Amino acid sequence: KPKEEIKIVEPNGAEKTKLNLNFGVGKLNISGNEEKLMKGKFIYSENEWKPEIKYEVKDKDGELEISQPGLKSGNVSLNNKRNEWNINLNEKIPTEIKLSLGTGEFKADLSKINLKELNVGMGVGKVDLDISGNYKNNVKVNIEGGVGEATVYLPKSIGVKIKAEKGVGAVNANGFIVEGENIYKNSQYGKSKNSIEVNIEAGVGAINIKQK
Ligand SMILES: [Ca+2]
Repeated sequence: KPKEEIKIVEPNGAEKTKLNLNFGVGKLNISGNEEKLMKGKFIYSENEWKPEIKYEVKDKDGELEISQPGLKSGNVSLNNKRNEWNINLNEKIPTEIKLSLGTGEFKADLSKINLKELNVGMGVGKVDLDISGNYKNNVKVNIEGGVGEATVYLPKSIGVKIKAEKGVGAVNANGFIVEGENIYKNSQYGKSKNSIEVNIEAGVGAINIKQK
């Protein structure tokens, strides 16, 4: 039986959330649908993977950090082990998210979050992100992957521009306007007051961009 834990964070004066996640291996799932700042359920089969949470409010910014203890490691055998983080985030508070993911699968619905910035690094694995919200300010998204696939869902209603670069692999961007070298946009870009600027880099793997 793996360990299971719930963690709940109240804002305690924060007016912005800065979420910083360091995740070595496994499955990370993020959504909205939380009343407090964040609620998470963490499942881990190895005691060494026990997540470490730090939260402080500095000058109205709630700095929330969640880290899987590094295994500096030689080998880890993954069969029959489990490491899963399932996180629910507040939908109203202005939010920046930074993720460093070693290996595994990252899935996030951020369409209901008051998102300002997202930075994702992934070593080996998959990223699937719904950032198709009607955001009420400009949004900056940076995604960088080593080996694996990244899929991003973007809104039709606000302007989007994506710079998508791969080493070896394909950019699948049907229904987007193609601009010169590695730039993709929707029809709203340049027209809506608000926009999402997206940079996506993949070493080896596919980049799939879709409107939703
Ligand atoms: Ca870099």
